[PDB]
Amino acid sequence: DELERRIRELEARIK
Amino acid sequence: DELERRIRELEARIK
Amino acid sequence: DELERRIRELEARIK
Ligand SMILES: [Pb+2]
Repeated sequence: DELERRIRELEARIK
Repeated sequence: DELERRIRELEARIK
Repeated sequence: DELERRIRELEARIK
């Protein structure tokens, strides 16, 4: 969930 | 696998 | 570590 949380944050910004 | 897929999408959108 | 490194590169790139 830590890695997924960081991916979520990147997605929030980029996507 | 699912997280790799999402990382690939992010990378593609930067590249 | 491979996926974490790729996340780190994305985090660095958009900063
Ligand atoms: Pb890159």
